[PDB]
Amino acid sequence: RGSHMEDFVRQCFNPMIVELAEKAMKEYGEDPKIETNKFAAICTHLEVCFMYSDGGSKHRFEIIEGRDRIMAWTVVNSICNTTGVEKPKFLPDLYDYKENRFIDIGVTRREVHIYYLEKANKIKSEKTHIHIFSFTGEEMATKADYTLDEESRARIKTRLFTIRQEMASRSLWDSFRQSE
Ligand SMILES: O=C(NCCOc1ccccc1)c1nc([C@@H]2CCCN2C(=O)CSc2ccccc2Cl)[nH]c(=O)c1O
Ligand SMILES: [Mn+2]
Ligand SMILES: [Mn+2]
Repeated sequence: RGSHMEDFVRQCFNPMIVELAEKAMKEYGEDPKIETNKFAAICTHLEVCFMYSDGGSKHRFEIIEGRDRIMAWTVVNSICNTTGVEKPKFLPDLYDYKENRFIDIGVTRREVHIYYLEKANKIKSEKTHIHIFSFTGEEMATKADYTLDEESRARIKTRLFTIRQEMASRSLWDSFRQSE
């Protein structure tokens, strides 16, 4: 069974993002052909993480999202055993070598604070920085420290709203928004 959402994802995101999202879902035992909204969300979260890491200087961020579970944890352990930073209970998305902290990036279709509360209490790791992006152009980071300059963040917000328009143009946005 082939959904309209599945074919939209493959034409909307670059193949390296799609392949990484596919491997991500399969590693956790879900199939992109059925759980299509989830497939779209993982591609989106991946692209945002990559744009985010592109916003700093050359080698400011270590990218943890997009790796297999074991090597991701391997890099985290290396980062911790070299900077003394506390070991997060859950896999973060990046490490900021400049600010010496892990970051978990969130992309939500809800209000940015409704999702922030859940992502905070769920991680409970007081050390891991949180940066939420919404599909409506709103953002929220811990301690109002948005890490990057405004221009890098604005590019992420533009892209998120483009994805929203393209889904809505294809009548997939409603099913997507009511699926989170
Ligand atoms: O790394 C993460 N999970 C580890 C990997 O998880 C799966 C779980 C099922 C399938 C594939 C990966 C992670 N997960 C969440 C949410 C809440 C915890 C589980 N989860 C979700 O399954 C929402 S779909 C999601 C999943 C990954 C990344 C981005 C998205 Cl949006 N949000 C994040 O920002 C995030 O980085
Ligand atoms: Mn992650
Ligand atoms: Mn994340």
